[PDB]
Amino acid sequence: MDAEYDLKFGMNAGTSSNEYKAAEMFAKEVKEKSNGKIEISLYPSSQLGDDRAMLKQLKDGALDFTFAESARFQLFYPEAAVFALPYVITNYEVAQKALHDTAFGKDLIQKMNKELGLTLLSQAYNGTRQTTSNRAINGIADMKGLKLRVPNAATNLAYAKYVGASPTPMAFSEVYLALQTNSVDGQENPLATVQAQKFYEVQKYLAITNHILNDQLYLVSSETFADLPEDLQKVVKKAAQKAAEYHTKLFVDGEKELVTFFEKQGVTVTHPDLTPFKDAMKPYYAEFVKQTGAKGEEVLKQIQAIN
Ligand SMILES: CC(=O)N[C@H]1[C@H]([C@H](O)[C@H](O)CO)O[C@](O)(C(=O)O)C[C@@H]1O
Repeated sequence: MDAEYDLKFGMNAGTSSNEYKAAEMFAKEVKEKSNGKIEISLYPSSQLGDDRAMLKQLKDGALDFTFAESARFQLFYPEAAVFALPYVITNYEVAQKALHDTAFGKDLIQKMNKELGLTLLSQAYNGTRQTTSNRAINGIADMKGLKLRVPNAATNLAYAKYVGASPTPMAFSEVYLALQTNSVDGQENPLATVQAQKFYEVQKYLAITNHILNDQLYLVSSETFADLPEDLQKVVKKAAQKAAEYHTKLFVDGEKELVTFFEKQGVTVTHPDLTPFKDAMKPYYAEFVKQTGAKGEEVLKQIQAIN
């Protein structure tokens, strides 16, 4: 009657987040549908490290499940930065097809398993990133000199650089206190994350910059997964796909309602003209291609071929 597999799921997201809620549904489904044989415990709030660290732990066996964006694999395969080049992926359906229907995406999935020890269970939408700050962003000119926190990720650094801001990389866990103490001026994250982390308590302004679309991959250690029998492998996979659908809904539904939530909290929302933002990224696309060469040019081609 005790569990036969005691598995662990680590995440940066906190206990108020859509990601945690969907992870909870995943653990419930797996426990139910395995008839008790699998129990998944959750380790949120970066208590095990950030997402780079948890990825390594899945490879080493010490952690069984985690989340990652397609774009995070730019750390290992630099052309994979295409997923997060600002304004390139314009909606979630493209993000699905970029990963699953392109030669490059399909090859990335195989390398994740053979080289990184990761098996992909499902993909979700994790929102489109927006920009909060302690002063109004009425146009790109207001970004100049803004001390903008970004995650430890080259594409986020590059958004900040190319719009004129002063980037400050730092881990997710440290942002609330950095905004509270105004050691940084702003940050950038999907709207649902601004809510979950209560960044609206320490940011008076929100700008709809739509600059980077985030997905979320449900990952399992390939070692852990291969040790499960085939019928429990199917359980885990079906549970991951159900959870991912719920995960996407949480974020889609929130993007219809969260701007007015923040206005009720007294945040001032702006909708700057995005053509100068998009223009400001054209040099960055040029530099991506210079750095990644033939490979980067081909992934950009495969992604443009998606309607
Ligand atoms: C799966 C995951 O860990 N996502 C985290 C991402 C990625 O680390 C980053 O976008 C680079 O891929 O950054 C955050 O948005 C952030 O620190 O602001 C928190 C979010 O939980």
